[PDB]
Amino acid sequence: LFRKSKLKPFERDISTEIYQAGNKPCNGVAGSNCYSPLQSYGFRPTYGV
Amino acid sequence: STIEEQAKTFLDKFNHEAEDLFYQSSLASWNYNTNITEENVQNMNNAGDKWSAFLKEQSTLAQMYPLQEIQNLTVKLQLQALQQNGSSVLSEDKSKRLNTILNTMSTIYSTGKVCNPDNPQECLLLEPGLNEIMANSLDYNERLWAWESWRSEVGKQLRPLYEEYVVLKNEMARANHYEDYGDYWRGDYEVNGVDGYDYSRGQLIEDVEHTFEEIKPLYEHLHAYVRAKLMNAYPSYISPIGCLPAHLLGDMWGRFWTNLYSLTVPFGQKPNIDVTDAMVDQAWDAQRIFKEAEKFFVSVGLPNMTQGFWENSMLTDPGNVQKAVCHPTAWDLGKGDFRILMCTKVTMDDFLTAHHEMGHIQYDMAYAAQPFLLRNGANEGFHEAVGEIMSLSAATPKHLKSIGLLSPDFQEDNETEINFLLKQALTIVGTLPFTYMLEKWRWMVFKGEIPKDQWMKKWWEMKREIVGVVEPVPHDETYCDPASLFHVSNDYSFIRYYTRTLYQFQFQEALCQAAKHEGPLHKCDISNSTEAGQKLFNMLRLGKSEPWTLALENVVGAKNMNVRPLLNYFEPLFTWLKDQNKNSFVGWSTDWSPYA
Ligand SMILES: *[C@@H]1O[C@H](CO)[C@@H](O[C@@H]2O[C@H](CO)[C@@H](O[C@@H]3O[C@H](CO[C@H]4O[C@H](CO)[C@@H](O)[C@H](O)[C@@H]4O)[C@@H](O)[C@H](O[C@H]4O[C@H](CO)[C@@H](O)[C@H](O)[C@@H]4O)[C@@H]3O)[C@H](O)[C@H]2NC(C)=O)[C@H](O)[C@H]1NC(C)=O
Ligand SMILES: *[C@@H]1O[C@H](CO)[C@@H](O[C@@H]2O[C@H](CO)[C@@H](O[C@@H]3O[C@H](CO)[C@@H](O)[C@H](O)[C@@H]3O)[C@H](O)[C@H]2NC(C)=O)[C@H](O)[C@H]1NC(C)=O
Ligand SMILES: *[C@@H]1O[C@H](CO)[C@@H](O[C@@H]2O[C@H](CO)[C@@H](O)[C@H](O)[C@H]2NC(C)=O)[C@H](O)[C@H]1NC(C)=O
Ligand SMILES: *[C@@H]1O[C@H](CO)[C@@H](O)[C@H](O)[C@H]1NC(C)=O
Ligand SMILES: *[C@@H]1O[C@H](CO)[C@@H](O)[C@H](O)[C@H]1NC(C)=O
Ligand SMILES: *[C@@H]1O[C@H](CO)[C@@H](O)[C@H](O)[C@H]1NC(C)=O
Repeated sequence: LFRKSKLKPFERDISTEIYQAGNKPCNGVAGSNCYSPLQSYGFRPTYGV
Repeated sequence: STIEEQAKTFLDKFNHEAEDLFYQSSLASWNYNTNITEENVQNMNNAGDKWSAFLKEQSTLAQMYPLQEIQNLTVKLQLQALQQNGSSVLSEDKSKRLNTILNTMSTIYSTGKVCNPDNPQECLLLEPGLNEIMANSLDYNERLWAWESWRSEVGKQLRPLYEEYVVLKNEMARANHYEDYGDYWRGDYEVNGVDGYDYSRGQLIEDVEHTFEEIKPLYEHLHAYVRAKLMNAYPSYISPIGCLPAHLLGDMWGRFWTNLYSLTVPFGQKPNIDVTDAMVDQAWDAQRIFKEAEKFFVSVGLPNMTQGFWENSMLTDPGNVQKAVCHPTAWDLGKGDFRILMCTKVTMDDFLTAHHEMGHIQYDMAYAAQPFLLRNGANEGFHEAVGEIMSLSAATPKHLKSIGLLSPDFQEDNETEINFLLKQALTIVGTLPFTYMLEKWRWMVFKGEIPKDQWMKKWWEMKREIVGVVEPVPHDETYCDPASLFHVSNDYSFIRYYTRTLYQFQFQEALCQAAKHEGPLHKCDISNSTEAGQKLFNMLRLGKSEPWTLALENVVGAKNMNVRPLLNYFEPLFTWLKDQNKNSFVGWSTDWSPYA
């Protein structure tokens, strides 16, 4: 969901670090302006097309 | 970086999480409404608790972004909604006390019951028996006693609660930057930050009163005609110049006058437009009615329904052990899931109701592309207005002829149109003075101009003044008559119905004019024209992004509500009523009192 920059063609990235958005350092913890970059989908049989 | 960029990232995280949590809560509500069981009650509570709790921390964390550093005019709206929709300023004891008062008010209204005089033998409830008696019974004593009995046993108990209730709501409002709870409710229509389209909270009071000044001549002529017909029913009780008794309006509170159509029929000899027998002869079922309703939507260019709606929505009463609430509803669970819940019978009313509920579904999908916090109508009135204009064109004789329910041999003349017009007037025109007064009275008490000891003296003074209805039995300050209403006892804003009525007629004239229609407005069909659908769809897809003043100008070319389209629709009825009021005095007298 969040990344510092874009991706070159035919590339992968598995790095999982706190995406810092604020000025102060995240220091490896979440919270204010410190969000985890990976977000999970949600799949249920009743979802629309 | 900057405030805008930092705020933008926060909304992205909130947008994805909110949709998942909202979906689970809505499904729990749907589950209980169809399968009434104790565990599903718990599922509603467990789902509701998490959704309510989630909106708390998000709003609290959203307070670290000041609103003066954002100039996009779209991030500001999303941030503003969170900071007011779940944020709490009252203390813990006051929060618990306020919730207890509201819970008590809702429970006592449902559990409130009155029953036969001087007899503790058998007792009944409001919906089963009281409504039927007020709707059909013609006994003066039975109607008068039931009107007095319910108010005494409901208002008096709720009177002390209301006095405590107004205290906390003002304290919460005064804790916020709004002047009072009355100003808190009026803030929905406020539009700020856009030049040439700004709207102020105080301007609403001026416009509402201004519109009611132009509708006064129409209402009094209807009141004069209705009073004259009531003379033929109850000769002795009613005076030719006084106000009508409050217990003879066909319902419990006089909100609607539809129950008086049989008594006040203009021409009872003429046949009525009824297709209930025709539908039975053609063997129409629940699926056929909804397919017919869907077809009408396609002919104007709007997309029709998906497979998820047909498979999931229930359109018939399950019966047996499975008991469900049969009140029609338009459910929007989000994430591409749309369902409709209603118990359907083979009647014209359900045929018209099918169009009415489908209109809300179409509006929901139009703004599906908007962010989570902008998936709503521009104000509290637009959503209701959209679902009503489609029923206006679904009842036209032309539409029935095209479908085939109405025989082509049917003819139209003087009396078919006049009878149809009077049926609509008794429902729409009658409630408007009642609607404007009730919202007004709640404004002064929240403002504090009317002291508690003079709530009832001021209440009945305006009843004889504006509505022109006098109470049949005097009431002291012990009663709480306004609390006897559902909306007042449940803390719901009531001005939305006044603005909705004006909006629907502005929309219909714009669509009929766009469809190049000619003739009387009340005979208008928009089925075939694809230009009307395209223009309407432009406003629907906007959502909450644009101010409602700008949205209205894109449809009717005006920045404010107007009453002229409403008068033109009822213009043919207006002239005839003047003819029938030649020998009848126009205007009620506030001096008369039925109880000597
Ligand atoms: C901020 O927080 C508030 C809650 O505090 C949220 O506000 C709610 O918003 C919803 C969405 O509009 C409101 O729901 C509406 O309630 C009306 C009240 O009806 C009551 O009575 C009927 C019986 O007459 C019951 O069936 C019903 O369940 C209610 O108990 C409904 O009448 C409305 O339905 C209308 O639209 C449908 C189409 O969808 C039509 O079919 C109906 O006929 C009707 O015209 C509607 O469901 C709710 O009332 C609001 N709460 C309060 C307290 O006002 C906000 O959503 C939230 N802000 C966010 C999340 O951004
Ligand atoms: C206020 O903020 C919103 C949200 O960031 C801005 O909306 C953004 O508008 C731009 C273009 O106006 C969109 O870029 C487009 O992206 C699509 C792919 O989604 C691409 O195909 C287009 O070619 C174009 O690049 C952007 O997506 C959109 N953001 C969102 C979340 O929808 C808006 O422009 C801002 N207001 C002002 C006045 O700048
Ligand atoms: C919109 O067009 C449709 C089809 O072009 C019309 O449907 C016909 O209506 C006539 C009545 O004038 C019937 O005799 C036909 O049997 C209908 N045919 C079909 C296939 O539906 C429809 O009537 C038009 N809309 C309006 C309001 O007249
Ligand atoms: C309703 O709830 C009961 C009890 O949880 C469950 O057994 C049943 O499958 C549910 N659905 C229907 C349609 O009864
Ligand atoms: C409307 O729905 C029907 C299915 O009943 C489908 O055949 C048709 O293509 C739909 N119309 C549009 C415009 O998608
Ligand atoms: C009835 O319609 C005819 C049209 O020929 C008109 O002359 C007459 O004035 C109408 N009467 C009423 C009461 O509307």
